Amino acid sequence: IINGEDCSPHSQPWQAALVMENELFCSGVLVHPQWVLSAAHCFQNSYTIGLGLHSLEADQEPGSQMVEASLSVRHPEYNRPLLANDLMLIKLDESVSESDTIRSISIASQCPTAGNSCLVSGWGLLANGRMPTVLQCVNVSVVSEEVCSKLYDPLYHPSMFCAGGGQDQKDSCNGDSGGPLICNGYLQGLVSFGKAPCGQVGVPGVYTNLCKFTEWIEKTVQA
Amino acid sequence: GSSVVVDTNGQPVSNGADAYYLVPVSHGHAGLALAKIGNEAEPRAVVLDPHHRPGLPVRFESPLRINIIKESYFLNIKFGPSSSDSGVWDVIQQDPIGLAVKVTDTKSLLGPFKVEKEGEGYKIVYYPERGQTGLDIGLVHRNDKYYLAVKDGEPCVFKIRKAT
Ligand SMILES: [Cl-]
Repeated sequence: IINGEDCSPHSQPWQAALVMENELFCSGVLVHPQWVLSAAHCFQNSYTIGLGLHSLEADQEPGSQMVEASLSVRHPEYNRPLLANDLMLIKLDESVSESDTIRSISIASQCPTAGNSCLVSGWGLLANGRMPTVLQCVNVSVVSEEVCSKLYDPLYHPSMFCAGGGQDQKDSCNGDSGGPLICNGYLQGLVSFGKAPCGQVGVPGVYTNLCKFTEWIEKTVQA
Repeated sequence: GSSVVVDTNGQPVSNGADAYYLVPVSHGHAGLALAKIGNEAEPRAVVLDPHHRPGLPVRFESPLRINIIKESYFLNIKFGPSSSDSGVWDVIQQDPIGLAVKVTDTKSLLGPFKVEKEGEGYKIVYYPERGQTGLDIGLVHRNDKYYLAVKDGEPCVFKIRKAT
């Protein structure tokens, strides 16, 4: 998270960390007691998922849970076209109990509004290139479909929306993939991709447009 | 796709943030460098120089906001720092090499390369259309130099050493 700040501890209790040999590589979002939503490009044959975290040392985070998962379902149109439909559902090996620091979030059914101020959270790289110690948060503004398409055509697809790109250089960065973009108390997007290096003036990040997938999500979780 | 690209220490190769030496698994004495093809100007072709090691290090870049590289990702490969796009690899039809690896100063959002497991390490594979089939990167010998170039079926196999 470029040019954000430390989140209020446990203010984003749906945040999930995807870790590989105790190092984070992606986030996800608790959407159901047995299901985490993440970016399809974060796919692994099995996962260690951290819930209830602030620092990434679970040993030092009372109420945290490190849970195993092996089943994940990538959206069937993922990467047709390339970079599009970038969502997957991970089923946790066991249901998780909700608590003060672990909670599901609802998904927006309405598409994003240009100018809407929304919140992204994650443990990815900082402006200074280092990894932060605790969960970072930053506010970014949803960009018009016209500005999204001008910048990213021919890779823009309406499974995507853009946000950020201000003078303030606020943006997601590497390790923030799959984490939440929250608008008005709902989950509106997942961190997906952007121009590299991250934070460039006038180049917004791209987020999975979750309002297009509310039926696929409900069906996968219920089947 | 499953499989994560790893370095000689078994750790996942980072997305752009760290630089790595491409070390030939039976030519460890040789390093990546820049050479001319004949048309004077600056040297812009990528060669394996047998006398100068460990060579120019690379970064592997995906536009995905993940901090590791998977074998299924399309990448840019580049010389130099993250902040610069002066040393970005591309494959250019050029007599008498064939399809030569050359440095350029522009970059597509999706680069044309994948890094794929081969033998004891990895090969670089070129996908000019970003479709299902790609062409292995090998060596072509001319003018006393070994140029990186498309050599389908005859890849150059590297291990990936963190410049650390
Ligand atoms: Cl070694």
